[PDB]
Amino acid sequence: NQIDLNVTCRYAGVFHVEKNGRYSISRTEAADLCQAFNSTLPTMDQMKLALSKGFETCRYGFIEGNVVIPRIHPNAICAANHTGVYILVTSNTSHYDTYCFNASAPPEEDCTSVTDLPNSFDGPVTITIVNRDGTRYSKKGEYRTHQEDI
Ligand SMILES: COC(=O)CCN1CCc2cccc(N)c2C1
Repeated sequence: NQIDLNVTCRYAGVFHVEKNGRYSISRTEAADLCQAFNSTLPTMDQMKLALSKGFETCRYGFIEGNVVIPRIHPNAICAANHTGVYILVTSNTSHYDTYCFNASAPPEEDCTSVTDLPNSFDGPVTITIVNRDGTRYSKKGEYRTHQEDI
């Protein structure tokens, strides 16, 4: 009963989270996951500011209202070579990564590790935060509030 959460640097408070390193988060689970980080789904405006500070990924993830990929550099295999906040238009499927927004983070790039999941609740799951530099933090808990997600 274990979940890995792979997290990025924060850019103007915005970061990316993947669950178990594969697209596997629903819209409801995404909201709950950000809540566990004392964060919210980003607005489009928040994501655009993050992009302007250096944020890009090669992964679809939820924001408020849409599923997006922030892109700075054109890459043929990431968002069909687009730059900017690329919006997913057409998909059959419902499970992606998520973005989250923490208002208390620094205003620009923060590439320090994440060392806490401050708002997880009591539960039986071993939840491990995995940073890109390999640094890990684990705790026993839960964050999913919808049964359909469990
Ligand atoms: C930003 O989305 C990605 O970089 C997907 C690739 N995964 C690769 C695996 C991994 C492991 C720990 C932390 C992070 N951020 C990642 C990112």
